[PDB]
Amino acid sequence: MVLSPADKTNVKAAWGKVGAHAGEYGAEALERMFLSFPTTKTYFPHFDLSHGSAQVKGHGKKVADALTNAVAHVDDMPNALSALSDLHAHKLRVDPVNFKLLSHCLLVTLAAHLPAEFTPAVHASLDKFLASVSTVLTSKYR
Amino acid sequence: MVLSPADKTNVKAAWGKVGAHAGEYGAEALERMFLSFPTTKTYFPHFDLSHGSAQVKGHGKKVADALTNAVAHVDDMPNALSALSDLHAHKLRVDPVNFKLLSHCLLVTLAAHLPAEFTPAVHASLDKFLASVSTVLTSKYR
Amino acid sequence: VHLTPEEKSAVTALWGKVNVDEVGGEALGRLLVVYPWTQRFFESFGDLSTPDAVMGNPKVKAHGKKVLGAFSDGLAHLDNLKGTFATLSELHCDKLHVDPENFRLLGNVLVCVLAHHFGKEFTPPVQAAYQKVVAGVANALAHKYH
Amino acid sequence: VHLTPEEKSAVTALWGKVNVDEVGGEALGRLLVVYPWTQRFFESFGDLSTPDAVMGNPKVKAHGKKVLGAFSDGLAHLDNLKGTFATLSELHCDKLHVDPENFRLLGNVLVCVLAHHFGKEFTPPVQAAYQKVVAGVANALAHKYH
Ligand code: HEM
Ligand code: HEM
Ligand code: HEM
Ligand code: HEM
Repeated sequence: MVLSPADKTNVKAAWGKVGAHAGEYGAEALERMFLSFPTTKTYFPHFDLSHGSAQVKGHGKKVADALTNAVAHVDDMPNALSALSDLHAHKLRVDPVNFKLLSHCLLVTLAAHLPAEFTPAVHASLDKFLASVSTVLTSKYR
Repeated sequence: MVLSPADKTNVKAAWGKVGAHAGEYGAEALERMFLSFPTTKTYFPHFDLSHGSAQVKGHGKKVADALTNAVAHVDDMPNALSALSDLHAHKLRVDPVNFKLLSHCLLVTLAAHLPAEFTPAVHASLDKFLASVSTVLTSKYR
Repeated sequence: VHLTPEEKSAVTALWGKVNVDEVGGEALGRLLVVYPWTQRFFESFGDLSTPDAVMGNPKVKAHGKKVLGAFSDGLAHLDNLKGTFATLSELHCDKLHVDPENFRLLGNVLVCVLAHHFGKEFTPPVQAAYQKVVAGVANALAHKYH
Repeated sequence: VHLTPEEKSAVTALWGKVNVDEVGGEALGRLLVVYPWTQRFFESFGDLSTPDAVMGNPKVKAHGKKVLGAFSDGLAHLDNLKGTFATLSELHCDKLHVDPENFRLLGNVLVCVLAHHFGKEFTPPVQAAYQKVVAGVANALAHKYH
């Protein structure tokens, strides 16, 4: 797939609004995933997954920054997430199915926090954006 | 999803051996698919899906031929399959999930007919190749 | 579905605040906008040319009320969904030819809509409860496919 | 699972000809080769660097035999897969931390291997019966996840 210019405009607008809450939204998305899709917990046996744990808060922040980086370099994601792409492919080795679950929980979080901005068109653009990030992150798996 | 030179070599070699039987294997893959994953039948309400149906055999040949064309243009798949991407995206509108099911059935078909050639390395290359074809076919969905 | 008493009450409690017709129209419109391939069943509905046209189409809105009203009635039978949706499952398979993946898409779009509608009240545990319900309904609807 | 008498006999008939040791080894080896991320559970197994390395690895062949032998056991209890696998379900979740999606990939690779091994005898109807079995097994193993 590919993002149209209109998609990039919607993402930039919505993400811009997240602004300084990116890390807090990042943490909430993870908590929503662990609760809704418990099988994702299999990748975090080394974490205190208790609500508000610093590990989750910290991880939520690293996830948010990476999304910020991709929004910023929306026209050259492969290059922007290169490092993350290697990490997931060669070390973490998270089954590709899990990316769709996190993407869903990130969309739900954004929805819950952006009443004005979460229109059908933006919703569509964000979904596509999350799918693209997911594709870039799993692109070096095999 | 990048096809290395060895992947390309593997695919051309295996498809090479399919040769004349491509259409027969295409029909067999469809049959396997309809029996194993009945939900896929929802896209062919207009077909006689019985064993030996000429419609399935006819459709099987069209699929197999498209695959042959993909192998031939393995370096330029998007352009080679352009009309097929348009078709699936804008008219047929087959849910992307289904592509994985046909791909699996094609692999099972190849396995059952190419004992010698279906090594673990070739199996991996073919799986990557069918995932690339699927990606191309769904690239214009949204 | 296996929902603890707590989960059941959380589902029931939010649902009581839902304008079924409204959310129905919204959820169905958003499905057709976010996953355009789903428009394949709706060519008789008219103009689905843009998000605005989809969201504003009276046919989409009508079909949404119909779909969500059925969903809504199902909420009363959390313990017997397969039973409750058996006839509809057969209908969707035999006459309508609807790939059950569409039920899963709609369930995810429905959760996003509730999230958008309820904001902060749609907590992680309330989401989890709704996820089990939407998966349960999708499963119940796909049950009679053959 | 729900198997017709003909599906049950097809499953049973083919399985009597399977050398579990040999097929188990092949199935697990092909899993690690085709979906290399699955190697993350087998860091202590040695060299999994090449297909040849993976396929002749004795720890792979050994483990493969264990897995299919346990799989063979559920074939005997097709009517109670969850009950048969409950203990191993809890083990894989709680101690092993294996994402259940891996059970699904193994199921698919196993089908490929039976087709490779049996050729023409692995007909469309036989495959279909096996696809229901492997899905049942994967489901039985993910059952106690929490
Ligand atoms: C939108 C998709 C994702 C993004 C942007 C993302 C990003 C990141 C980042 C930035 C890191 C930290 C890198 C470092 O510290 O060097 C990381 C690590 C990690 N991610 Fe991913 N990730 C995503 C999806 C997933 C999914 C779906 C899972 C599993 C369900 C996952 C599991 C992990 C784990 C286990 C770690 C290491 C945790 C630790 O030990 O700190 N990731 N990811
Ligand atoms: C590797 C994947 C696939 C390839 C290469 C492929 C290729 C093709 C080709 C060559 C045609 C004929 C176009 C024409 O009529 O000119 C076609 C049509 C069609 N395909 Fe796909 N296809 C693939 C996957 C699928 C899947 C997974 C489904 C649904 C389960 C599907 C459903 C259909 C349908 C319903 C038609 C129209 C059939 C008719 O009415 O004659 N396709 N495809
Ligand atoms: C919660 C999930 C769903 C429920 C409860 C549901 C329920 C219903 C009901 C109650 C009807 C009317 C049946 C009748 O005419 O007696 C119906 C019809 C129909 N539904 Fe479903 N539905 C669901 C999901 C879907 C989805 C996702 C699609 C397609 C993307 C779909 C496509 C249709 C179509 C095309 C009809 C026929 C409409 C007509 O003839 O006017 N449904 N559904
Ligand atoms: C058909 C599905 C499967 C069955 C029936 C099965 C069964 C078993 C059994 C019987 C054991 C031995 C427990 C013991 O004696 O300690 C085991 C261990 C194990 N399994 Fe599973 N297994 C299945 C699938 C998988 C998959 C797909 C993976 C990951 C790719 C996996 C990863 C493991 C690991 C890492 C161990 C521990 C090996 C060790 O002791 O180091 N299993 N499994």
